[PDB]
Amino acid sequence: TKYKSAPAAEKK
Amino acid sequence: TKYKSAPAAE
Amino acid sequence: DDREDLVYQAKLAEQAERYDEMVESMKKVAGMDVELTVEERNLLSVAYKNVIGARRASWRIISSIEQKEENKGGEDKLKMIREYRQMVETELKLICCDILDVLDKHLIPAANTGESKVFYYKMKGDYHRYLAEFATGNDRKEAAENSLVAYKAASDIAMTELPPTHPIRLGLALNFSVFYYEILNSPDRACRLAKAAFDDAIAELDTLSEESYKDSTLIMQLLRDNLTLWTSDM
Amino acid sequence: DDREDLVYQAKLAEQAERYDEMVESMKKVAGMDVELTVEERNLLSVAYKNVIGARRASWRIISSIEQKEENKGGEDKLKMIREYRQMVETELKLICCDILDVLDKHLIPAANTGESKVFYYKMKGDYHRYLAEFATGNDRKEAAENSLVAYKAASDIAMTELPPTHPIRLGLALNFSVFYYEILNSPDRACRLAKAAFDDAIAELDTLSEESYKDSTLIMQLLRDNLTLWTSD
Ligand SMILES: [Br-]
Ligand code: NA
Repeated sequence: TKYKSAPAAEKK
Repeated sequence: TKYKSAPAAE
Repeated sequence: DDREDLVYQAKLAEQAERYDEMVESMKKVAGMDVELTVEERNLLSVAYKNVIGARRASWRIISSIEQKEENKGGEDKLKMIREYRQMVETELKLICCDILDVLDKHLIPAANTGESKVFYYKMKGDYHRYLAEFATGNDRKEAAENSLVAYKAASDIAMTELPPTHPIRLGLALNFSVFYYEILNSPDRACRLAKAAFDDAIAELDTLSEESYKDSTLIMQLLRDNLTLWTSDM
Repeated sequence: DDREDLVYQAKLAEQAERYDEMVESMKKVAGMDVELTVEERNLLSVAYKNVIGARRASWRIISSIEQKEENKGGEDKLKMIREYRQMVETELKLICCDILDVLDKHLIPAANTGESKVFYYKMKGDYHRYLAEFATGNDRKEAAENSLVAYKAASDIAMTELPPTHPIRLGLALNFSVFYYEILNSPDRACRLAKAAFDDAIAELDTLSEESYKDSTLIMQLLRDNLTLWTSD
């Protein structure tokens, strides 16, 4: 089981 | 402008 | 200007999706020893995240193939699977230790602002967790200890310095909750910390800035989505 | 087993999406005199397509960033972008010159079956076309002529040997039509060819096998999607 972690912040 | 070409077989 | 040139090369590398060149350009900027701007902190993270991500995605795939051919009993193949995993594992070890060192040497000592201090102590925790994922036994236990004291240090600062609507604090919570669930196999804790960070945010959702809006809402979505899956299995 | 051991390493590399390691594994199997089976041929194509594909995407994005920064007039940046583009162009040259070399030296001679011969001649045109993309002046025209004689050779064989429904022939027709459009700036031919290859398939849709069904219908759908796009604003 893989669970979503903190993603890549949007530009600005 | 880029267009779809022959993809690698499944 | 030599610093600005490197940041530009990293951006070209990002859109080109050549993330190896991205870490290198942004590694030189970290070594510069000046505290990174919010743009530079993001670029460094996006760079080292993609490069470590790619290797992990592979590790999980070949790991599942190892479990498949474990049952098939094809001993001749099982040897190659392990050799391929141990090849990918050494790479995960290198990339993690690369960023953990430059964090400890340049970034963490330099970082004075509450936000920066948290961002890095979180980052340290993440790459110690990534070491723990593939690590085996007393190797894993050391990586878990390192991971927790990093997140704990990040959390103790985040509690006073940052508000609960702040993307960095929520992101920390999510990763620290994922840490508890996967590494420490303590779902009761993972669900408390997730539900805590979430409920604290919605309480003061009226304070959330339009700038940080999209970043934090997605992180909150990923909290409540993980909370749903973890509670339904109990 | 030496070749079977390599094929498996390539298959692991495919699923792991480590395509740099896939070309190497399948490069050694190609270096061996013995003709590659349909599986092995596919694994090679997959491997070398992904490795070049990645650079081609990178080239097109930086090439479009250059285009933007031309208008801005940032001379300091334009030098940094041009130098980065060149770095990728050299990579696209090396990887193209690899597959073309191992095609001419090992595979094209070894290839004795009609199906193999077309696939390797098609493959040659494709990687001389990819050269022709970022190529300039005389270098481009030479890459185009190399691609045409390759595609023309493949086409001459495909007409008699393979049926119109076969995925390898439809794939050639599709790649040859893209060539006439992008490289040779002959769009009225590109469409004429893509449609011809489509009509010849649907005429003999009964002949098509349930095995090679999905592969062909997908390429048939792409041919049509292109034909629509080239004939509507
Ligand atoms: Br044109
Ligand atoms: Na298109």
